[PDB]
Amino acid sequence: STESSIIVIGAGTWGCSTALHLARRGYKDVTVLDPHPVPSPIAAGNDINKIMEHSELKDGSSDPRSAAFSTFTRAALKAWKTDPVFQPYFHETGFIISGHTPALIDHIRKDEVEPSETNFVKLETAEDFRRTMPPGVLTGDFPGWKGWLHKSGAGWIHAKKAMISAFNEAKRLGVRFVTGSPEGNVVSLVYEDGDVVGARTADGRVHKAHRTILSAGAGSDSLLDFKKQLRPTAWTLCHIQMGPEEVKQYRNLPVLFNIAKGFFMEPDEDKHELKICDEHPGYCNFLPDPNRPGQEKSVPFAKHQIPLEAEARARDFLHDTMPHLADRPLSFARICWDADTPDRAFLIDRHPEHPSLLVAVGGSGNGAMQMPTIGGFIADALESKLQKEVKDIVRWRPETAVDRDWRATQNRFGGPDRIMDFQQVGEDQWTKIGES
Amino acid sequence: ILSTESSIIVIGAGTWGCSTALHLARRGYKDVTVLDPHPVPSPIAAGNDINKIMEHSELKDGSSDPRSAAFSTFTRAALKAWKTDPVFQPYFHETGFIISGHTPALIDHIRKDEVEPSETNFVKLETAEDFRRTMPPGVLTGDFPGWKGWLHKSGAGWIHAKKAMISAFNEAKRLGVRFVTGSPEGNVVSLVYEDGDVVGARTADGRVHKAHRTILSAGAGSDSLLDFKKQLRPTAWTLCHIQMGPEEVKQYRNLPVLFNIAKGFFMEPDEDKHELKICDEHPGYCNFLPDPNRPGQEKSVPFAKHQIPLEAEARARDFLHDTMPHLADRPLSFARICWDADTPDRAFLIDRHPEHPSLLVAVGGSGNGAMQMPTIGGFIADALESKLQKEVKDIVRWRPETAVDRDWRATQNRFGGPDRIMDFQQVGEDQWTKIGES
Ligand SMILES: Cc1cc2nc3c(=O)[nH]c(=O)nc-3n(C[C@H](O)[C@H](O)[C@H](O)COP(=O)(O)OP(=O)(O)OC[C@H]3O[C@@H](n4cnc5c(N)ncnc54)[C@H](O)[C@@H]3O)c2cc1C
Ligand SMILES: Cc1cc2nc3c(=O)[nH]c(=O)nc-3n(C[C@H](O)[C@H](O)[C@H](O)COP(=O)(O)OP(=O)(O)OC[C@H]3O[C@@H](n4cnc5c(N)ncnc54)[C@H](O)[C@@H]3O)c2cc1C
Repeated sequence: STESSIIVIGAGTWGCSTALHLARRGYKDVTVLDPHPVPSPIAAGNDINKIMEHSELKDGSSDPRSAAFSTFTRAALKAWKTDPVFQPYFHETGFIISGHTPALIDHIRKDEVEPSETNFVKLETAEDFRRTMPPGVLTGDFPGWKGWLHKSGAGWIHAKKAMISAFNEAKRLGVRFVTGSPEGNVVSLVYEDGDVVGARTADGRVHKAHRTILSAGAGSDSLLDFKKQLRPTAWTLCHIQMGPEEVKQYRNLPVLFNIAKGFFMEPDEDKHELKICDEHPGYCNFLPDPNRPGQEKSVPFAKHQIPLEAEARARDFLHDTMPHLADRPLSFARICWDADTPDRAFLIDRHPEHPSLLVAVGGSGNGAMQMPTIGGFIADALESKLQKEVKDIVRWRPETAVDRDWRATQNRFGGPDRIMDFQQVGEDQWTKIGES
Repeated sequence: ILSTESSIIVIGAGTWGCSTALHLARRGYKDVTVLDPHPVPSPIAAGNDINKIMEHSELKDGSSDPRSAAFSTFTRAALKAWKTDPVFQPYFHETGFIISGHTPALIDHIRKDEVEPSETNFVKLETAEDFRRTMPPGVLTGDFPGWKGWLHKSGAGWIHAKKAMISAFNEAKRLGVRFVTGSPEGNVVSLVYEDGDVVGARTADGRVHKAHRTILSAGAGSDSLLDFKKQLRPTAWTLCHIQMGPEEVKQYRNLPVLFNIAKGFFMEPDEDKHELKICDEHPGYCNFLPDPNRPGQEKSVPFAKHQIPLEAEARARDFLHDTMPHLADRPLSFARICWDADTPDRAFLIDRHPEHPSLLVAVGGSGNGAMQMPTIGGFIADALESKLQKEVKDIVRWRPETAVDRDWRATQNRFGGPDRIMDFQQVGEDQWTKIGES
């Protein structure tokens, strides 16, 4: 009931959304635990921008997984446009998806464009690309590039400020946040008679609840045996600081994304920094799995640098698109952790062996744009009224992860077109921003 | 009569006056005085500009006339000196020069007048992409609609005309030339005559400055100190600056001059203030007032202003829309009008006066005088010494017969804007830029 005690582990993208939605449904006793103050330095959703896109599928070209995803993004788009908690942070500037070989371009055509009801604008030449943004922004030769522009129902979101907005509103509606170490740093789930009855934090305190929701992003994989359903995987981002005049052209830009090179989004309003992500299948940090002798398990760590090879990939993206920026010094960089499920659908379900536990994990590279509404679906799952087509897709499904190949590229491209391992990156082979 | 012990007065401490003072000093003239109403660099000198275009072209045989052959002689000498003379060399940037137009007629005029006669090997620019690739990414962003052009890669570029003039002034001073600059003390109001010859100059303070020879090199202002018999038309063009930001400016380096003969040109941002200069091209403004000595006739009279007509700003922004549209709406940081004087054939006028042999005139820059800075004082000193070389001397001679019944509104091979000579007297008081006004 709305009087039952609930604990949410993780005050990131999905945890803050969940807290807000539970408060909105009249839940009176909700406590959220995080080792860090919002926004957490290790939250994937702690980012000056993320991509938001919604596409409806053609009737004749639907499958269950993509139909479920469309249901998530349909709700998200409506909320980004109408919910005052989120509306200020959605910039509906459009979204370009592109590649630079015939194989990549065909893949996009077949998987993204043809199944979709969206009316795309086709971009055939370098001039087509450059004309999508104001003069002086795109200056590159886009060698071999073709792609498609989705003009509306897409853009970017200020994920960090949207998360803070949700946090603030959830507090206003009476949600208690314990965010800080050691008091919010959960070190174990607490079991009694085969069920989860709450969480233990690093201060020794045991927090008891009628329901416990595990929404701690990539860090969740350390708190529960997910039976290989989660792969903690990292991607890489860097910023360039734009100057006070030049930055004024760089406004209201569609997202530009080449699925095997990277993407950038327009400079932020606060620091005037332009973010580039270099696209690749991801880094893992493969260490011995303590519970599975002879096996490996990807284990997150935090770092505000990126591998030199990642910087180089970013500068190659800039060469193609904005070569006037390709030699600019980085003002900031970091690695950023999410977790992939085996099919890269979300994992939102009550645990079959521990029914008081709900897991809400597996953003799989697509969780941030869900922020406004994901907590509603998670609350639905808590209340056993998650609609069936979504439910069946995001169910607990360890049978799909038996003998998982951690080095599967899972429909990502770029760089060496394989999963990379941070254990193979030399200590001296990182960016050194702010070091000298 | 003439020797290096002889007193010389130079009227006008501008582009040509400072060059002349330097050359006289180098040649060992010991008693040289230069007069100007203003301290160097004068605010009304056409040479007082953060950049000007320098270009030299060798002509094919058959494709020159004596006038263009003379001009080539001037610019050949100038180029060699811009690349070598320690006083001038630091201020020449050999970045190249693009000449272009945006109609078939304009493009054909350039082909036949500039390209075909020239020994230069040009790079042809056919497309917008061709143009944009002449400069670093982020600089040229426009569509260049209808443009075609030719790029001249070497033997051309831009000069820091203001700093080069200051350099020449400093070195003339160091070598012992005396500069009287300021008003009234250096503001010459008349030449002084005795026995039908010129014996010096009278300044606004009533003082008479006497010398054995007098050189009149006062630019457009020369026209009010001597009866040039209509050989000079004082004519003004327009420039404005945009202030570039500290990051964006770093791409705008080592740029060839871009010039559309019916729209304008720009040159790269200056090192000190990061200001990007645009000139809108047109046949010129005159300021037509009654000729005090020719009843019923008009005479163009210069005045100074650090604004430009709003119509000129608009033409400059039109040029930017075609080429660098990301800049086309930027506020101006500075603008002014800038005066030169055209002769009837836009060759220079450098000669002893046939009725007053102690007077040498060195005038008529005709839109092409600034690039001559390093060497023009040598030619002027040659004329003073009656040894101006044969390749130029008859082209730049005193020639009032060419100016009889001169049509002041002839466009004299310029294009752009309304394609006619414009009149400041028809520009409304409220129709100027208002930079720096509350
Ligand atoms: C580089 C990069 C680019 C991306 N681009 C996009 C995109 O453009 N669009 C998009 O939709 N998605 C994007 N994603 C994916 C998106 O960021 C994630 O799917 C989403 O943010 C995950 O949300 P989350 O709440 O599960 O995890 P997070 O937002 O990471 O939140 C997890 C929280 O759990 C906390 N936590 C950790 N350990 C514990 C503990 N022991 N106890 C309590 N709390 C704990 C952390 O401090 C953190 O606050 C991207 C991800 C990355 C890395
Ligand atoms: C906007 C514009 C752009 C141009 N672009 C180019 C270019 O790209 N390349 C190029 O080669 N040329 C160019 N020119 C032409 C060039 O500037 C002139 O031909 C040259 O500067 C003329 O030099 P000058 O010494 O005759 O006159 P100025 O440099 O004007 O000097 C005349 C001097 O005489 C002084 N004076 C005036 N009245 C008196 C008086 N009563 N007594 C004493 N002194 C007096 C003034 O104070 C001034 O210092 C341009 C001109 C303008 C207006």
